[PDB]
Amino acid sequence: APSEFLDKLMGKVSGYDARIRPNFKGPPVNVTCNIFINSFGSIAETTMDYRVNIFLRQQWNDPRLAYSEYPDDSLDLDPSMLDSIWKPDLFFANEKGANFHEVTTDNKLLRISKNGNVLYSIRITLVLACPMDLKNFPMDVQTCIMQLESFGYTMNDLIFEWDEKGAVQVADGLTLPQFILKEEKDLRYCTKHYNTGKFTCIEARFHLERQMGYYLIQMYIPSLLIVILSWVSFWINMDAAPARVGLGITTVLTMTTQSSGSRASLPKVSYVKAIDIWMAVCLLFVFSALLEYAAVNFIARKLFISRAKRIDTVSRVAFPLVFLIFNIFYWITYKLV
Amino acid sequence: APSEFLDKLMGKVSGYDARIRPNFKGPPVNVTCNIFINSFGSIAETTMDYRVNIFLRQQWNDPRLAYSEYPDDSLDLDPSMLDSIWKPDLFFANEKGANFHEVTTDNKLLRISKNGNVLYSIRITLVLACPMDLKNFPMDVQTCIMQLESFGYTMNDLIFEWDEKGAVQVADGLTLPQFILKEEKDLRYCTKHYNTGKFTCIEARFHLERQMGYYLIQMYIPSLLIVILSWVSFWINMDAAPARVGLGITTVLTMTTQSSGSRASLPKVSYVKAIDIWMAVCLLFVFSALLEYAAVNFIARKLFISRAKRIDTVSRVAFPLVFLIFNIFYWITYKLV
Amino acid sequence: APSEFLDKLMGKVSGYDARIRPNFKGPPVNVTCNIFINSFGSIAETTMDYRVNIFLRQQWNDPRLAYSEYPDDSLDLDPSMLDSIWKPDLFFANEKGANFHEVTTDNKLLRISKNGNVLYSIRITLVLACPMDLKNFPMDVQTCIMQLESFGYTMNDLIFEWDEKGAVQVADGLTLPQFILKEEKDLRYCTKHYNTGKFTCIEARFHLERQMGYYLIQMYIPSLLIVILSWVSFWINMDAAPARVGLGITTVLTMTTQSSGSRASLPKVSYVKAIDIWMAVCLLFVFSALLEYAAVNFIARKLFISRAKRIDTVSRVAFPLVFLIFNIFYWITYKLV
Amino acid sequence: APSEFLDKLMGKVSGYDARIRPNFKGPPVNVTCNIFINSFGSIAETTMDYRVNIFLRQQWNDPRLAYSEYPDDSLDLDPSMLDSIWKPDLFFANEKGANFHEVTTDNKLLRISKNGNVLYSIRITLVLACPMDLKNFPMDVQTCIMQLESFGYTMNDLIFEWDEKGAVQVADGLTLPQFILKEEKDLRYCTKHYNTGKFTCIEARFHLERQMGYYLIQMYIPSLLIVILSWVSFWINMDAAPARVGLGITTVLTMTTQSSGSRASLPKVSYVKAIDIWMAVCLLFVFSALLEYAAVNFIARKLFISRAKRIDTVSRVAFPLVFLIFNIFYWITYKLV
Amino acid sequence: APSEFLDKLMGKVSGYDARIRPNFKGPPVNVTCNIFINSFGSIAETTMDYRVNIFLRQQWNDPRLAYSEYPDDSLDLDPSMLDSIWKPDLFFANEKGANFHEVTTDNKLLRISKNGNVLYSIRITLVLACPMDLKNFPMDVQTCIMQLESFGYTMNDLIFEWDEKGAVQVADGLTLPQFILKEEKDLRYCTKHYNTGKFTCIEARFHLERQMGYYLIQMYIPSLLIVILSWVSFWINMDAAPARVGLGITTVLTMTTQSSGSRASLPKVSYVKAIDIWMAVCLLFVFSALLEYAAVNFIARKLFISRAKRIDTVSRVAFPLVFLIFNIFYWITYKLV
Ligand SMILES: O=C1C[C@@H]2OCC=C3CN4CC[C@]56c7ccccc7N1[C@H]5[C@H]2[C@H]3C[C@H]46
Ligand SMILES: O=C1C[C@@H]2OCC=C3CN4CC[C@]56c7ccccc7N1[C@H]5[C@H]2[C@H]3C[C@H]46
Ligand SMILES: O=C1C[C@@H]2OCC=C3CN4CC[C@]56c7ccccc7N1[C@H]5[C@H]2[C@H]3C[C@H]46
Ligand SMILES: O=C1C[C@@H]2OCC=C3CN4CC[C@]56c7ccccc7N1[C@H]5[C@H]2[C@H]3C[C@H]46
Ligand SMILES: O=C1C[C@@H]2OCC=C3CN4CC[C@]56c7ccccc7N1[C@H]5[C@H]2[C@H]3C[C@H]46
Repeated sequence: APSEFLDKLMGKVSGYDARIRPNFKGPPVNVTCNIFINSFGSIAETTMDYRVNIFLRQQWNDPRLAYSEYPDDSLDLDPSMLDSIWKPDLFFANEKGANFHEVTTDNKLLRISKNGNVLYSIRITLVLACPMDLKNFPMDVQTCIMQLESFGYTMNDLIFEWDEKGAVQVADGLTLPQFILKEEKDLRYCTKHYNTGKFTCIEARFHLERQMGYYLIQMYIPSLLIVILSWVSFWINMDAAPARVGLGITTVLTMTTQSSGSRASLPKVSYVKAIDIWMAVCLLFVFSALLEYAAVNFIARKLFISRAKRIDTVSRVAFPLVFLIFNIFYWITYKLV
Repeated sequence: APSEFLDKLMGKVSGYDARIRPNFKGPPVNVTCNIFINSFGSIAETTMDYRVNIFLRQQWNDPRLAYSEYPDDSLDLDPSMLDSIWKPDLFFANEKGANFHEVTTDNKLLRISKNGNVLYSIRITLVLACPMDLKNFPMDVQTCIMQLESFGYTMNDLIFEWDEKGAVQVADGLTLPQFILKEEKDLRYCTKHYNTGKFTCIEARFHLERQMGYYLIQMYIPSLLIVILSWVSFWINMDAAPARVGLGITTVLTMTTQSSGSRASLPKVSYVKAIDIWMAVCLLFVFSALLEYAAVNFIARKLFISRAKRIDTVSRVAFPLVFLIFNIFYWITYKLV
Repeated sequence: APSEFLDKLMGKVSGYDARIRPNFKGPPVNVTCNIFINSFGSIAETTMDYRVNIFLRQQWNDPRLAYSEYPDDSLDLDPSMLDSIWKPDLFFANEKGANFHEVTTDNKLLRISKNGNVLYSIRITLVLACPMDLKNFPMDVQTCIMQLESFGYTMNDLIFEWDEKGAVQVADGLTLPQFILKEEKDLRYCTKHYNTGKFTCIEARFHLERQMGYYLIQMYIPSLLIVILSWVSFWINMDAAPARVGLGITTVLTMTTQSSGSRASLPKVSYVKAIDIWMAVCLLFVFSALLEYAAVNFIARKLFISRAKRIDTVSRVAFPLVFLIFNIFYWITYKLV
Repeated sequence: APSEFLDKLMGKVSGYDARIRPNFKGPPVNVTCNIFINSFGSIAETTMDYRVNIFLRQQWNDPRLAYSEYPDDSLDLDPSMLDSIWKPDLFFANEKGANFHEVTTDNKLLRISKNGNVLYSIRITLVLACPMDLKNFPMDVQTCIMQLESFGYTMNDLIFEWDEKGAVQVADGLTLPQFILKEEKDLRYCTKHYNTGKFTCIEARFHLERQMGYYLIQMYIPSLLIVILSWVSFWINMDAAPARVGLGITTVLTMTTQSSGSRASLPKVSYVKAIDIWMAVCLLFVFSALLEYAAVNFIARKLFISRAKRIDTVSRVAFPLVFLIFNIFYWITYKLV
Repeated sequence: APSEFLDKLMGKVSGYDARIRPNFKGPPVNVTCNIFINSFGSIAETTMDYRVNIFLRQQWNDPRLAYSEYPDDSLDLDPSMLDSIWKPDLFFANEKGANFHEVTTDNKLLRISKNGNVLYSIRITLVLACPMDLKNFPMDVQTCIMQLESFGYTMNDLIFEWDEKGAVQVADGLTLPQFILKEEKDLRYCTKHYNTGKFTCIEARFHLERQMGYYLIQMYIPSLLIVILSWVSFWINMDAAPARVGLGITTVLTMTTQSSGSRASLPKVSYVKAIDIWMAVCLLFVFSALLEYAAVNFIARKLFISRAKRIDTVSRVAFPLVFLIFNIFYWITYKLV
């Protein structure tokens, strides 16, 4: 019974057009649409994108196609009969690629309300492209934009607008592997201005903060500690080279293999990033040990001895102070601010 | 003969609706469904998901469409004629993507029993998304949820419920590469509460225990052993630096390259994980050797000698005791408890 | 001419059923099927599977559909008209996923013989899942099962059986990258017993022997050689530490970086595997050098000297003998036996 | 109303041919086409290609099919009715593979203007193959060609030509991970000459400059610094070997592990590339230290001492001067020029 | 006009069979086919295959379907009407998988000449499987076979044969990343002999020479140089161990980390390959240094001194001579010959 009464409305009986939008040659069609996101994942420095599947929930009413006569409330049509009725034409502007889910039954759901309101929900997996600045890598804060624009309909034809309450809803417990998702989700309108006209889009923004913990423990601390070891090598006797020169050289080598391993494990990028800066500077002080101490060892070979001891006290004071001033600038620079 | 008698029931002859569920404007439809899983694989820290193909076995009876007249028992229809009859609309809630198998013949099998019972079995490969906490990596225990929910039908429309005997059945000898599958499989109901209503889902839970063996042998033991070597470096003569300072520096370098290699082979994660904690702490004691011994070497340059020997005995007692207390806390912390 | 005479047989003219098998309500249908495999590849520890494309050759005769009237011998129908005639419903039980080849023309070939014999050959690429035990990795022998089962037809309905001569035929010169394929191919029947009944399957088994050569040369020999170097470090003077202690420490460090590199290049597995055992044990003796020699160095600081020399001779005898007994157990354990 | 009036024009009513182009047996059809590119990504040394999705905007007018009678301006037909009208047949010549986006609604948009002008815009993701010469890797400048050619229509049949204003338009803020996109985009005609005839193509060229920063900091500076350390090892006493020979040997080892790590992180290529040249040469000087110093150490064992000191001064002058001349040649060679 | 006149020929009007080949019950059909290859890429040791897209150009004439009446020369039919006419059934024998390009318009082009000649060109991307012997890796020469065979038609039914002039044509400037393509392309017939009969195939062969440059510079030279360093360690004083034993031990360690890094970067193979042989042998001499020098150091502890000096001169002469004889055998062995 509801099938045939549906066939009268959406079929060649009477009349209707899948081609023609509601209110043709009239006021512009509103689509109030809200999304419920199932998952984030695979956020890669490489392809410069993340992958997400959402439940896209669109609502719009056409004056046409509303019975008000028939006993049942709302209505439901089969995913195959989905073509018969006009749907708002929507793409995401920034995805590389997307797909429906056909698993088991088809995931396209549609309901036509008594009053003529239409609820159209589809489940879509899609890969969106987000621009990423790793300029500060460990202290990094990434912003993720998901923007939904109409395709081939100007402001005059239709408008996209968010739901008042719970427009974009994150399914809880996503626990993304490399990032934490900031609870605050900032959504706002966007407008496309082209030669052909003005087109709607709605832009959603998710703030993803990179958690630096693993990098703090695996990368920073060992290197810093090695630097302390070189500082202790500055304390070494004003006579013996091979254990002292040794301390410095060992310091250099350990620093180098550390930087090598970290350079293997980090994301591949050709622009200078924060962690790389830090590794490099640490390596620089590690060298500076053997620089000042080779200066001491060469000047050693009365006045020269006093200059060597003054260079020794000067080293002892300067290394921790310089590295402290440097830390003070660095951390405050990249973290917040 | 069974084809045409099938065409009477499922065809436009008499009447039937693929659109309309059984018992429309009536009592809610039960689907008793049980799954037989063929394989687990590719459980990745990266995409935060695993891949599995199952035989999904659904059973429900419609009062309509039951002959009882025809000589043959049950019936079978071709996978192409599958559309004619109503099927319960089901997705998995947590998969990123899924597909049917069309290989050789189509894998959708359907039988319509004499009494009007319907057995619908399909073979589906699908990638399900499981949240993973590697917070304790080596001692890790992962939980895997597979949840089957109806799409577009409220509690009033239909109910999903497990089989009484052997609801979820693991095909034996899966032997997952990185994990062991706990024989206990815990399944239970779940209920979706949304603005539109209450929807059914059935939730299956597989416990996967990570086996820590390879990490115990390749990562822990060498590092620990190196620590013992530094302990032996504490025994070294109270005079000679370069072999002793040498022992310490070598200890540091070996520790660092070990941590580097392990940092390459482990799964990539930006939050601090157990194995990383352990590596780091070991590296810390490795340093502490050269710290205490540089304290000794500097204080060495009557009372100072006694303080050096007391620092030597204190080192000999403290290092094994501190590392023992630490192990005692650590292992009990992450393993079970 | 053969097209229309084909249309009489397989068409609505006269009668036939794609739905209904041959000999319905009668004796069970034999399908004699043999496969010719084109390629093996991508055998991964990771996904626990290999990829193979085969020519699947099925033969069965239906009493129906046999002309015997028409002049031409056999017959051929277009891949699109393939649906008209009944085909035996077959899946592979263990694949994750599979596909036809549509490249250029369609690869489904079918011939209907004069006597009523049917030859149906299709080209299929598919990814089969094989359980792998790397418990012994270098000396490893893998077994690969390809099993073909009927889908939705009990023993009463049909039977699968191999060809008498050349049932499974390997296309020569496959030269798999990491494995060698044992010429002996062992195929045998298998029977599925389920609540619904008994179903046929034919199981093919390929023995793949892993060739250990690259691991013998790149991993074992250097490590073993390093162990010999430590043995030579046992010969070192009973006086001087830094070159001797040095020899030992260097031995340890080289061993560690070797184990690290090998730990990067090997397949990722969380259960203890043979090569890992071996690496670890070697590292253990490498340590044992510095253990016994630190015992000597500490006991050195009349009777103590004699105990040191006795520990020296004891070391010289024990290390090669212990490592020899160990090799004797190990190699015989994992290789064959 | 516009649907049926569209059906008169593009339908069997009156006449039209999807098969037959405009102006058949007449003047050649112009297609003015401009592209707006959404994203670049995944530019891999490996597959020798990049991935891009564009909005392809084609414009051509057919004398046929232009109403001029009907009140509405332009027109729009559904993506399914797209086949009815003739479209210019276009491939990209260099892609490995490509696809449409079907997500939500179909992304093919078409408008038929009153005058008979046709605007056809489609959204296409496609993977284009660009030849890459890494002969100079760090200082590298890559050129990316996107070429659009007609398929099966000679110069006599149709012509492709760019838009006058804003033919190829980059969507701002692409921020490709490993490269920077030069704002200058050079597009020009190309002509295919084959045995069958002459075919049109339009060729677009994007200049991508590789930014060498990360390689300057992570690879060059540490190595160079190590070289300086060996220079300082030339200053070492004319007597003592083990700290000096030590300095050299340590220099060699650090250099080697640096080259190893960099050899892991760089793109895999079997032809000699710039960064590799540089690493190798640095390693060569690092050796040259121990070469000249072993010459000194051997000649040391009156005149021989003077030759050793002269070799010492000669080393001190030559190493920085040779390495400076080398840098002067190298950097100017690969960067610009 | 040409559309309908095409419909007479290829349509049910008059008669024609897509099923039935030209000259049925007659002389065998020739297809002269030549390919123009667009790209090579992704040649992987792993999957044992390469990926290529070609323009496949087939030509054959059917006596049927030739008008000779109609004014226009040749003809063109739409890719959708491609089914109406018979096409030669062709697969590539060795591909794992393949696909058409549907991007923008369909890439299948067909022309039916006045005389009844048929030109059928299609653009196909496909992944072909080539057997690879890395037995000699750096000096490697790979051969790539592309073989095109008819599917389901015996020698009696049809024949495949190359074009006389320019049968296989490489699009210039392919510049494959790891290989160079030898300009000489050797194509020849191949014949399939099976139980069912004899089938045609045409086999094309591309010679790909691996360029060893990057391996010569990054792998060989550093190792060899290290060996020279050990040779220089043979010159070291007949008294002092720790710098000399040191030189040897350092030599060993650097060699080991070099072999480790190279073992990470090379393609993964379980059979012994040339570069591995070389690395191993070099490591062997590196050891042999400490072997002979430990022999000297132990025999040192009148006649014994003379034996030590004779072992010293013997070492100095033997190492370069043995390594030279070895190089002489090795390089000539793997390169050419
Ligand atoms: O003519 C154009 C080209 C232009 O390309 C950049 C991206 C676009 C996305 N939407 C949908 C198609 C478009 C549009 C709508 C109606 C007529 C012509 C037309 N377009 C594209 C246009 C923009 C904006 C708009
Ligand atoms: O209006 C909605 C949106 C909402 O999105 C979050 C996830 C959902 C999954 N199932 C199937 C679709 C839905 C539903 C059923 C019937 C009418 C409307 C409707 N939906 C979604 C809804 C939930 C729950 C339910
Ligand atoms: O009811 C079932 C479920 C069960 O699932 C595990 C795997 C199976 C594979 N084949 C094809 C489908 C099945 C079968 C045939 C006819 C009626 C019911 C039915 N099945 C599955 C069954 C097994 C065995 C058999
Ligand atoms: O006969 C051919 C083969 C040749 O192959 C190399 C690449 C080609 C791409 N376009 C489209 C097909 C082609 C063409 C057009 C009309 C008749 C025959 C024909 N072709 C190919 C040709 C070229 C150029 C042109
Ligand atoms: O009966 C067979 C099996 C056999 O399998 C190995 C590979 C083959 C490829 N081509 C196309 C199909 C085949 C063929 C043609 C006509 C009748 C039967 C038939 N086949 C396969 C055959 C070979 C050779 C040939």
